[PDB]
Amino acid sequence: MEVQLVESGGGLVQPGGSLRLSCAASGFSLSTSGIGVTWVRQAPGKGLEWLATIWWDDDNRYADSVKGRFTISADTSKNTAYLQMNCLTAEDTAVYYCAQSAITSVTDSAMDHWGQGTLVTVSS
Amino acid sequence: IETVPVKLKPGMDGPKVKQWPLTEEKIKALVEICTEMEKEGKISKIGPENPYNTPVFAIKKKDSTKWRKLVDFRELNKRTQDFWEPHPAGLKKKKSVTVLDVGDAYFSVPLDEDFRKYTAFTIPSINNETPGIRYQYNVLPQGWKGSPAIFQSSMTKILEPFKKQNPDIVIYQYMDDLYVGSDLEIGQHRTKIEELRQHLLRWGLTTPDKKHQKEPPFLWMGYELHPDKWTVQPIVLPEKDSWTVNDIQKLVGKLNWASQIYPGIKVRQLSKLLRGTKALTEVIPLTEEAELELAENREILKEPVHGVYYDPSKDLIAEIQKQGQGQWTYQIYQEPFKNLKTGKYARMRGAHTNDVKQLTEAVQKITTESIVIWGKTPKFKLPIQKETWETWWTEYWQATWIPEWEFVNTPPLVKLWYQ
Amino acid sequence: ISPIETVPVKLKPGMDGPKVKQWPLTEEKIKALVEICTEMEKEGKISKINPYNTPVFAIKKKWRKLVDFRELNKRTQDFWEVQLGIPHPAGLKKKKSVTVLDVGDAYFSVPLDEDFRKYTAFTIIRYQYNVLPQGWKGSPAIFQSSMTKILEPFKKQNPDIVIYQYMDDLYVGSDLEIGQHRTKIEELRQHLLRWGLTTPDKHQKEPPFLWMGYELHPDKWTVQPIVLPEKDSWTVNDIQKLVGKLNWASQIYPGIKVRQLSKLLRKALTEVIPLTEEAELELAENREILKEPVHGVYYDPSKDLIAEIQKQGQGQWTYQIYQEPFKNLKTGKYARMRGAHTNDVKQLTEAVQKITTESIVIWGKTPKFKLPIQKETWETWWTEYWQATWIPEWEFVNTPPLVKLWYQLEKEPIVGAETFYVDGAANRETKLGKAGYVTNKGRQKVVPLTNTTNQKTELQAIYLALQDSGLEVNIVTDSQYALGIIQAQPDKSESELVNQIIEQLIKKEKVYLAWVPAHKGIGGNEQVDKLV
Amino acid sequence: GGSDIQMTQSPSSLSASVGDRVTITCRASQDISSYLNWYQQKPGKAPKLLIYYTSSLHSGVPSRFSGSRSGTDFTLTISSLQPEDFATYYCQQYSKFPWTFGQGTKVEIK
DNA sequence: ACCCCCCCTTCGGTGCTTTGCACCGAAGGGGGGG
Repeated sequence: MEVQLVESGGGLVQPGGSLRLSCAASGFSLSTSGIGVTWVRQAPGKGLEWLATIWWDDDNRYADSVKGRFTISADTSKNTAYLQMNCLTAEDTAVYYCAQSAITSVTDSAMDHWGQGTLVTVSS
Repeated sequence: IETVPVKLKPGMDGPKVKQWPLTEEKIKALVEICTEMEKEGKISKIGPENPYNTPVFAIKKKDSTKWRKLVDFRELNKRTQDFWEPHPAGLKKKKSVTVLDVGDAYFSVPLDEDFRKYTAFTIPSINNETPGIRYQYNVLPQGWKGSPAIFQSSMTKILEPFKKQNPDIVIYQYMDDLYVGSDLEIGQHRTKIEELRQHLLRWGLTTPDKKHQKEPPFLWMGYELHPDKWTVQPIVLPEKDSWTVNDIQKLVGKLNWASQIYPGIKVRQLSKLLRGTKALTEVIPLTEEAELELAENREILKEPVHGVYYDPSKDLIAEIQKQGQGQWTYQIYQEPFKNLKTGKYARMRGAHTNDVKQLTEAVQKITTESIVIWGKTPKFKLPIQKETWETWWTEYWQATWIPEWEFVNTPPLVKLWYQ
Repeated sequence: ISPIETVPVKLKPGMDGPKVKQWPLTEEKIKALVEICTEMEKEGKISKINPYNTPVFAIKKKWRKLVDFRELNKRTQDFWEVQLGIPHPAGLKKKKSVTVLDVGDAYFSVPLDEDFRKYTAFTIIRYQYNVLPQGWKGSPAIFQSSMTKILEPFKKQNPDIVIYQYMDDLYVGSDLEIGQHRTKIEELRQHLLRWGLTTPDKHQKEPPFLWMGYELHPDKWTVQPIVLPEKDSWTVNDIQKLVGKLNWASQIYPGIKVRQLSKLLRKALTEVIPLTEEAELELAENREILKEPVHGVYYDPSKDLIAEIQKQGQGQWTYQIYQEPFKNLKTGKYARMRGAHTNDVKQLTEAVQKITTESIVIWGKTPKFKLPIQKETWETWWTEYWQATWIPEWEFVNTPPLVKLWYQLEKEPIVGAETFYVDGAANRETKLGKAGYVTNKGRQKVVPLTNTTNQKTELQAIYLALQDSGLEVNIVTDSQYALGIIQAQPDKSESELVNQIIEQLIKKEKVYLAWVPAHKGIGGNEQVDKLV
Repeated sequence: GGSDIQMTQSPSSLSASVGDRVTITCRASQDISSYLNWYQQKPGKAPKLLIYYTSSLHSGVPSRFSGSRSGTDFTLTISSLQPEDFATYYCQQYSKFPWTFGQGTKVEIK
């Protein structure tokens, strides 16, 4: 099996609504030491914005854009990751990727095997 | 608890090594630790009547910004008795080996009274505002070669219940660290190390319990090893389809030097192409007899030299060379031209800015490898001026041990270990 | 005379007391020797009540009493002195009120170990020492650690007052007004008196304070007046004392040069040496710098340390350590020649290290450096050198003469350049040899050499090729010794032969050096091998 | 949060033809050591990790791509621009959380 | 007579560039402190 990340759960949401995105991981276990997942969004035509990162030891790191609204989780049983997005506004309309974050050495840590990306649109 | 009698090797006195200057961070951090250790009886104040001294400095705690206390007991270990009254060959085969700092156990066993005077160290003062504040150890000090041996009878008792329930887990100890090898993965190795951390805690052995840092440098990765994936860097010849007479001269010189390690290397057919006196930039085609010789030389250099075995009665020597662009090559050997391992490092801390930060990382990497493979620390031949190294190396050190080293200045006549 | 607990001291295992013979003294010597030995017996410092003996002498100040304990010191146990260095005024912070005190009869105010007083015997009439005698190697170390323990309860009860203890010398200062300061100073004078230390009001509450050979001012500091020898005919012992005071002056007076004066020391101690022109100029330049008064400021922990190095030529460097511009904390100089061959870049690295260590000692941190070397020049050096080398945070400053690399060996051979094949050889017993070259264009030449060695011939062969070639030339040799020198890119050397090669390489445009093993049949090297 | 690190790229877009040499800089608002990753995002596709730790090429990346650092001035260079190389390039720091991206540099054909 | 630091030169021990050559640490001259 090759490393694969497939996002799911996007769609149109109403103002003040919420939404949970899934990131199914195949080819590597989320229980592996040094492994994490990372959510990144990109508004149509705009650039990349980092959102959240959950690590193998339940450590979480959020961006200031999503503090108090977004919650990152991981179910090691289903080996998938989640991002519960509460209190959505039109500024949250973007394509949402999940990428594999891994501390591989004393000096190397990046984002690899980016998923295709699921779209989230908020009405206004 | 009683004290085990400790003596020095016959005919040698204690250490008398001068204290080097320390920054304000470390001086403020060493006085705060020494007061807490004096109130706890671990160290007691002394004076100039003690004629011995050993250097003390400070490093960083694991996964923390708090300062640690580290003593350079190198000269003392050379003078303490040989504690004798087995090394796991399979430790270097495990899929994962974790290092655990168990030096806290040493601060519980009292030290021989007639030996504490050999443990003296001196704290300096910024701008010599105050003379030297000296101390000596009352308990087993971390980084002393006698501490693990005196405590070996106690630790084997602590680990035996754990080793029974997990009979496939190698545990090797060197100085203040435990090397725990296992074949587990998918999070199973991580969970079993925390079981050992819980086992040691029930016997009163504190271990660093801080969450692994998520911001670089990821210094905690130096304690997570995978010896089954370690490779050797073999001697490699230049790969070209067209050769000038200068390329062949470089090739002949590299082969002539390589023949001192590999006896089967021949040069006759290649040097026969340099019979005339031609320009260095002239391309010459190779004869069918020269290409056969180059192929037979590449085939010899694929495998390391046979007939070289590790001799535990001899010491290990480590030579390091700087190849540039963050590349460092090294060879470990007991006798000349009989290397037990040839390796290479790259993409280290300070690869773009600091040669000293790279070299200290490589020295700790080579030492950790030699502890897993043979159970010894090698003597280093560092390619750096003496004053340059001693000025900066303490700022990048992280291990509780310090290996022996000397300094060399060997310019590269040929680039043997890296092409 | 002090209630402090005695310090247990022994002797080296397998040794006995001195038991030396006192050499005869003059009539005027025993005059004051009989008057002072009775004053100590009455003061409670000795007791004339032991088969040992040590020679005793006296030297006029008046007079002075000193006992020769060289045989007792050779038999006493070793010590670890607690005095790790010398304080420096550039490390002091600006204090509002300052006082400096000294303790009279310091060594005589500390009780000696009872079980050791036996060995302190001496005849005049035999006495025995009951305190720390002058001339005993353990006396200074034992006194200092005793003084430190006494000052600890004060410094713990007053954590806002600084005490710089050097032996029996004390520097005290705080940010309190002149009233509370003179009050708390008297509290100390009674604290040292309570432990048995007299402070003869050798007392200064009077600026400028003379401390450790300096002159402390409320906002500045300077060294005490320096008087250089102004001699008619210079002898080598006079030159030695000259450079010694110039070194002591270079800590605040910038731009001190010493190299040319020291080259006269290269030797009977009373031989009158004629000064060279350069040494007479260097001395004059130093006198000009010392004519004007120069001061230094004090340390401010809020501002960053800055160190600036300038090149002076002939392997000489000076530096200034400052926090605010044109207000030096201190100055210094580096002029050491480590190794037979070197360059300006290596020496600058060595100077950055000396300044780093010195800055850790005084202030406890590394300064930010301002160096006369371009970032690209440093990048080329450290990324290509075979040895690890590094410099802390530093920025380039354009104060010529800048530091540079005077030539560069090519990485690949030069197309269209006449290639040379040099080699050298000499005879061990004959001490005579030769060195020549053979080019690819047919050119050939061999020059005989006299009183050379094997290495000197291999270097000479390289010299010939550089002379008989154009701006671009390829050179092939067997001497790895000669490559280890040239590849280091040296610009200054001690051997005249290498300096001749250095100047030749700067004149060229492209030079390529390569090494081939000998006696392996390489054409050119095999041809020129039989020719030497 | 104002303590976040700012990654500024230059230029925001550039035009070059096949075979040209392209340089793309990205300056960090504070010292991030050498801990920078470069990413390539072709139109309509997901981002690809191009360079990690300032200068290390990711597996599968041709030899024309290079990464360098001068203090806080990071540089991505393309020695021989290829039709496959026309994409948008993002620098990303990871010296401190939260991680931050550059605004992006678009390499177009003209 | 004792104790500490600094610079400059000389000299001898020590391991390769090998029987010459380089590097380094101690000692002795000087400065400075008590």
